[PDB]
Amino acid sequence: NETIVIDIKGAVQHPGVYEMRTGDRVSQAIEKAGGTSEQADEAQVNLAEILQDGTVVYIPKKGE
Amino acid sequence: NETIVIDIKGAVQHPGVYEMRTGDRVSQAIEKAGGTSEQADEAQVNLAEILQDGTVVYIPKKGE
Repeated sequence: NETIVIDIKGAVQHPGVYEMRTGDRVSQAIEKAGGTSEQADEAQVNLAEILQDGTVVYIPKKGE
Repeated sequence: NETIVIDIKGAVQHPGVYEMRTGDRVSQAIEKAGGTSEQADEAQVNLAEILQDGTVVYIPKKGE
């Protein structure tokens, strides 16, 4: 199969575990998770990294 | 398939994640992102580097 699961913790509206398509990107996970939280610092996160399976996508908070 | 996705952080008008054609250039990403910000320093960035997939394109600010 060509589906994937991802753990989306950090500064997002609905952190949790989501199922993505095999070739998706971090920017898609954040959208899948409702969207970014108003305390997030996306500058140090690569939003076009290919999502690997059974991995974490942490969205840092400003000042971390 | 022959498309690509790119992270455009830095001094641009619309930073974010954009989809480029496989053989595009940094000068094209900047234009796709609305254009340079009025605080950008184009001297320290190579504007015809081949865009690689799932990578960041940081546009420094003057004085960085």
